[PDB]
Amino acid sequence: DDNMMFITKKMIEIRNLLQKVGQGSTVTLPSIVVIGSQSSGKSSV
Amino acid sequence: SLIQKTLTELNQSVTDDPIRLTIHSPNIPDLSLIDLPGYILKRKITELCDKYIRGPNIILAISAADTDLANSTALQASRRVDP
Amino acid sequence: LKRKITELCDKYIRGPNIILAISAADTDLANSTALQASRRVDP
Repeated sequence: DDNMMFITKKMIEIRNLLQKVGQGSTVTLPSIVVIGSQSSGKSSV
Repeated sequence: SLIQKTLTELNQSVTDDPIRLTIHSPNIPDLSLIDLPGYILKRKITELCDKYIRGPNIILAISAADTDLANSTALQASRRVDP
Repeated sequence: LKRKITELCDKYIRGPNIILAISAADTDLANSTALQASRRVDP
């Protein structure tokens, strides 16, 4: 299911690039953000 | 262990810039998660978390079983920015 | 709703009462709103 992981990878490198463009590169692709409470936070890490 | 001695020495050194990492393993599926400080000065930390959660990112909340679900901040701020 | 409860609670602990904070041993100390608030009104 090889074509399946890949679109993701091709997208992840691109996110990297928008991330690195420059100062005004306010623009970008989403990603996962991880939030957790302290018990929660230990749990998350 | 050497990754531990490294990123932890950046954790003690401490801009608000987020350090990047790339890790390659045959077991692991390629992903793209970012890990900000978890809720516990505090008003600052909360502030970063809101800013990051606002934008349309796919937010991953965790909750410890012991805590009431309503009580946990993780699921709660995910409700605050995503009703 | 959850902030109306915190208003009335704050109101109570701000004034000089001998505040009794409890904390379950599972939660980390720094996340327990009891002890967090106890240090908020009593440094």
